[PDB]
Amino acid sequence: MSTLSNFTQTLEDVFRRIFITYMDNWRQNTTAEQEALQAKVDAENFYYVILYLMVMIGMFSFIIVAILVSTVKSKRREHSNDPYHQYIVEDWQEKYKSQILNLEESKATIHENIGAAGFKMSP
Repeated sequence: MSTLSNFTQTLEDVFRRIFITYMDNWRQNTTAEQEALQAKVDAENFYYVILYLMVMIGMFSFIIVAILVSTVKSKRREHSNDPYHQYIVEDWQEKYKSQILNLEESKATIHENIGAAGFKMSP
């Protein structure tokens, strides 16, 4: 019995609220960053209109190209079979070692927190 699978279903519901809420809270603290930036606004002003055009046509062109390539490649309709880096198993054993190394680093990072107050009760 892996309660981890049953609990995962619940985590998604909370993460959903925390994510939507997390993204929401950020918008509140983000203001502070804007308040300081708004103080610098734009003395040129002319750039505000110039930059607006850059994203104007740039966005419209991106869409046209997006479908052009999608519609163009769509005519490709390819369905074959090609071998993928089969050595993915050998290269993995190399990165697999990094995990063990990271674990050691965590101990040093975890102990740091306890430094703030690592003194249970005296005997």
